[PDB]
Amino acid sequence: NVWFSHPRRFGKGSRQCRVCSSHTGLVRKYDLNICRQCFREKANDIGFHK
Amino acid sequence: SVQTFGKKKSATAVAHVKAGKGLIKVNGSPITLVEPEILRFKVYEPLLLVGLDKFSNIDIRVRVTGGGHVSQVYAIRQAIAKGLVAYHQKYVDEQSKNELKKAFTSYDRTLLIADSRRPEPKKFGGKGARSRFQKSYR
Amino acid sequence: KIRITLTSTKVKQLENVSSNIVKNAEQHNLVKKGPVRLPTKVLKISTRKTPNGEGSKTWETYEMRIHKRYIDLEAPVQIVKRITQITIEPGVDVEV
Amino acid sequence: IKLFNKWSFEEVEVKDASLVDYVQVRQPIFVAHTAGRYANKRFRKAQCPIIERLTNSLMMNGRNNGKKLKAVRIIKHTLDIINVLTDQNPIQVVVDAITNTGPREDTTRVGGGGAARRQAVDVSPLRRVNQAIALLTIGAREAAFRNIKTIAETLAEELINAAKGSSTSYAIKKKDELERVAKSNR
Amino acid sequence: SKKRKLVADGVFYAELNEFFTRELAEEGYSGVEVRVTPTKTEVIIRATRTQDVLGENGRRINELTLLVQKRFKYAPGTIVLYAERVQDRGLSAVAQAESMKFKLLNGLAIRRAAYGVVRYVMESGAKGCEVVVSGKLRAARAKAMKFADGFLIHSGQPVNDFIDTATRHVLMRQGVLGIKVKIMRDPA
Amino acid sequence: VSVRDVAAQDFINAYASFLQRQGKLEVPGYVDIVKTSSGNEMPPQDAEGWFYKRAASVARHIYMRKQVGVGKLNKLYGGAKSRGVRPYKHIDASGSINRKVLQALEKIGIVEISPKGGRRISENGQRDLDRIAAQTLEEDE
Amino acid sequence: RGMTSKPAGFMKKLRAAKLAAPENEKPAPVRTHMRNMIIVPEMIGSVVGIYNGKAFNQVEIRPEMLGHYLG
RNA sequence: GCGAUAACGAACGAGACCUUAACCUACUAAAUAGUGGUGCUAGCAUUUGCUGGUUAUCCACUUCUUAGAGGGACUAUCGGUUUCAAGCCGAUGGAAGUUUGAGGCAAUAACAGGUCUGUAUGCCCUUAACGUUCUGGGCCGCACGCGCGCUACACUGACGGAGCCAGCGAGUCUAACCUUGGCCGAGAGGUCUUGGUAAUCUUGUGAAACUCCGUCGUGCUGGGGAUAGAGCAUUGUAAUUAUUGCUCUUCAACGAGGAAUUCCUAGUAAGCGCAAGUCAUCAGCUUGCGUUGAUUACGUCCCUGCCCUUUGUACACACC
Repeated sequence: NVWFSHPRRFGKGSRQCRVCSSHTGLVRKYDLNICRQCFREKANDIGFHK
Repeated sequence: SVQTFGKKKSATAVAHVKAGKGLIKVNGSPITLVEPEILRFKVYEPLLLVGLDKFSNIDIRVRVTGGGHVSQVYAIRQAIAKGLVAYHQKYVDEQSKNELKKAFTSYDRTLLIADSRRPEPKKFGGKGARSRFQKSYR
Repeated sequence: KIRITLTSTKVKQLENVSSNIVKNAEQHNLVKKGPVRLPTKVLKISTRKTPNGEGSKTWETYEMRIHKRYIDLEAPVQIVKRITQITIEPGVDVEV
Repeated sequence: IKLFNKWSFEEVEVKDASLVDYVQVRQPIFVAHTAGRYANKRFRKAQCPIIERLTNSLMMNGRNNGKKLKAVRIIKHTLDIINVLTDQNPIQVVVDAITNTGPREDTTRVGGGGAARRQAVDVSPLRRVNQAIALLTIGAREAAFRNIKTIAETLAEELINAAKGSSTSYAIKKKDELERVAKSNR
Repeated sequence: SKKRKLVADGVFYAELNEFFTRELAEEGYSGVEVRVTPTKTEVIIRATRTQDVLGENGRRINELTLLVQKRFKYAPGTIVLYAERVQDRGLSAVAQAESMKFKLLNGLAIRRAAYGVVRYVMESGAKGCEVVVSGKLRAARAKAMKFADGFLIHSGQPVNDFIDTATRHVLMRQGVLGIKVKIMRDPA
Repeated sequence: VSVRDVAAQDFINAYASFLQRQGKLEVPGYVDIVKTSSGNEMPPQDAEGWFYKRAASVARHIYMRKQVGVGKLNKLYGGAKSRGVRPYKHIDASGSINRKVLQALEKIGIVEISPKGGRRISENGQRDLDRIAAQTLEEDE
Repeated sequence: RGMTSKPAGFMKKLRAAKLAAPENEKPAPVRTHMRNMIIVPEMIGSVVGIYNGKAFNQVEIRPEMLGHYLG
């Protein structure tokens, strides 16, 4: 998958989540979060960000 | 000097009212030049309303930012009116409140009080905007 | 102008540190242009509470109310050094 | 009062007596009447009743896209046309037409399934204004669409046929329709 | 402040929490306060027993502060660490929720869990103590058992009441089972 | 008077008449390859053939705003989301018009270059504006 | 298109062409699903085998075509 | 909420606390604008003077915005109705009325409601492989049906030129946003230089609706736009499959839509632009914003959902 730091071309190794493997529209500001899903969960944990 | 405020639909009408001269300066250009279109009789409106005519009488210098040709012509107007009641003569100027209330008379969305209107969108659930739905007797 | 800026979480820690700079740093040898308020360095947004999935009918408004004060110190003489005495209230992020 | 700093109501004769009491030319409800222009064409006539309610029904029906910004040019620029054509006050001619297009007694509908129960209700002044202007504009917007005619010429021609009385007019004809069914099913 | 990288310091707080959930478990975990000075976090960890956190001549407090800076997924900083005591046991909901779940795991039933702990909290002080035990009540099917002492049933008004909140889990042969505990102290 | 007293459109037309008299401003021949290849008939005010009417507009904007940039007299300053933006990358149709116009006006002494980037408007410039503004104002009254 | 300053000719197929051309023209279609290459004069003759999706549809590469990509 | 009453007091909800918009004000004031102390640049004019745009440092004066804080609206005050109750109805005062507008709050429980693809996790399983890696092709297929958005059938206007105007939000910490100056050149497009901004600058008055005036004159057109073919980039490896877009050229369906059906309750739909979110890179979507802004309730008969009392029951695995 993506987490190997040498893809073939520049743009292959895209973005992935840390928590899940999931891919489908992540966040630039926080490289974690499934897609949208842990954005509101980890807001309810502590703090917020835009 | 005597100054005052007066906004509608977002505006900052910084209307100075002063004795001597009677040129209407809007920012850094005269009245006819800033507003060349059709609605610019409104900025000349509360001037002649008080009884006597202007140009001979009182000097007006406004600054204004914020507001379209629909908004600005009321913002400047409202500030000239709100600064009229706060002005000084010899009898003085407080009861011109009632005659600026009698400007747009008997359905009082006047020139003493503001057009408290900020045109934002259209609503969900029935038919809606401002002035409530469904009446035979309207 | 020697630009000091303060920013913290809420009001309670902010009042003490702001007033202390007027008391401690300022005296006679310092003239400040003074202790101002300013708008908050806030970031608000309305989004949905459930993050996508079941329920479009759910909402949650958010903010990050991070209350800034500027409080600028004008005269750059001897007394601009004595700010090192106040180190109280962590949670206040001092930035110079 | 003075409408576009020339024409007033002091040079205007009023027809219907109960509309004097209720609708006042001060501001509630403003008895100055004029509409019928789009683009640049000086046709003939003018006329459309109560300027406060030309912000109302006349706006949305049109026929025009755009709201009040359109409407204020429709109102303003037609004033000069009737002034040199019939040589009248643009308000006076359609103070005749407003009572002809406004019913005295109307009918409500209530829908009990697929049954239209038209029963009589009384009107009197206030509703007669806006429902009449609704009758003018619905006939005008459809007559601009369905045959080659702009909203300028449609609104203009209509109201002398409405004022005097003709079956060419939409608004006096639908006033008749709604009024006579009330006095029948009463 | 921090306009720029919030995903620098923000993720470091989470890494620190994952340390003391595992490490400071038996010593009696409650929470850590991490006030940030530039390149120095506070890391005032709060244990019920601080005698073990220090250890024999302060060996374990030296161990913890070294390992939380570097082992796997940690930033250095050159930070400090302080071992502070939790005052009482009953008033803290995070400390009580931990001990309730240990009893459930061990082999004590849900009624001899809930009724025993609410009495202890009302004895030390508090205002109300709600102990809602969800999941499989002594092995069964899912649902809740509430039961509370005092004024603490569904918050008990918003205002100012100072409610300590907690959630804790159990792994057991049966299934994963949780608990939600609220303990109200005094209006503040 | 000043350029404010006279109207917007008709000043640009009036000034354009005197602009054609001065033989520093030539047509490099761009807009005769657009308006004819269209269908568009534009009568003599609207017409613009072309460097005369466009120079009168551009020079009026250095009275009305005055601060620097050939680029900030090309497109107003930023917003060329209408019609086509061009800032860093190689300049297009709009580019080769306005770099030429302020170059040609400089060979008169209408515009000068001020040291914080680009253009201002100088002595013979505002003479050639507001003196013509007076003549038009006398025809308006 | 990439013409000025480095045209996008993928270096693996230059190694293919220098091998297969000076021997004998290979009458079997060599599969070459690489789309992103500039076509060069040492590819003339030999049947290159770009995929489409469900099928293939035989190349005869002519000396007139050179300038484009495989497109 | 007020009367009546074998009850009297109280708790969890809800009306308030909190957050945001409407407005006033003393005191301390940051960034911005204007004006003066020295202005600076320039015109028009014989001169006096009058007119325009720009902008720093220190101080003064005038202003605008926010936040610490102090208030304001309570059916308070007045008239009519009602048992001279509670309430309604309208009016006065004001920037603002009957919890002011919009968020935030979701009781007790049920639907064995949905999520084992977020993580956590009982147990079942599979393990030279329902593991892992390489690359291509698929997810864009198709011969029809259904649901939701976008755009048009127009003078409701189109086309050309000129002109006036808003608000919410973004922008490296060592790959930013962007002003400038010249050079390739049919487009999508950055190496380099200079200047501002950490948000004072910049995206944004090259911001539409709209307005002025002229032309077309109701014809598949000057309507509408799918589709195809024809000229390129010192980088984003690179856009046949599968990118948007710019000029010439191609100029369809369509000329207001049956049975039937949905949404739109007073600045929060229509109509109209503008900005954010994911993002190396593909919006008509999602999310947020301002500008211009109204037709219509007499009345609950019928329809659908929900609440209370009374009422019939053989109904009870949840009342299929």
